[PDB]
Amino acid sequence: HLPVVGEDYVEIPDGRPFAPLAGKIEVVEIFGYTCPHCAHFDSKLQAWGARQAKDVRFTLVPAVFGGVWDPFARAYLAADVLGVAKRSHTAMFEAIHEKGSVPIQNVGPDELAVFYAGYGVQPDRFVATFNGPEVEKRFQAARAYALKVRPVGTPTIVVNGRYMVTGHDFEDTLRITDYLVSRERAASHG
Repeated sequence: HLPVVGEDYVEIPDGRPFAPLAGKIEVVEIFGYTCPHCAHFDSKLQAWGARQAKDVRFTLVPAVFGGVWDPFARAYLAADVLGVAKRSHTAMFEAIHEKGSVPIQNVGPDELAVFYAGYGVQPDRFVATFNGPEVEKRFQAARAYALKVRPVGTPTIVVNGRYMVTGHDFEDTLRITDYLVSRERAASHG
């Protein structure tokens, strides 16, 4: 069936995209590294991302959900600022969920710096970035976006800051996203 509001997605009141659209259809995944669903979804999601037309802006937004989520949100953002998020993303999920080489509980900048040291990031630079203003800015933006979006858990797909997918499984999630992306695209033609 075609996705139905309240079953397959919900509309975010006064929703605003994570970044200005500028002709684009924004598809955000709110994820956490600590989330095993996110870990499991990522390969399917990345493949989907690579399949999209150029008018799709696919953006990861880490879940700033408090507790254990926050260090990893900050980890992601620091990695991204440092240009090593994309190359380390799967590895970070694997480190947490498969290898157990990065702990969820009480993880800090020194476990994280060691991790990113593997991607050519100087540990002092990792720490400076992790503790720094650019990351804090992005962290607040991610937090604000989660407050606006109001996801229940992760992964959560959000189209144009307006439609939050509520899929039953990864494939359904992507199918509903496809529907919403196509619908935004059609809406752009008038």
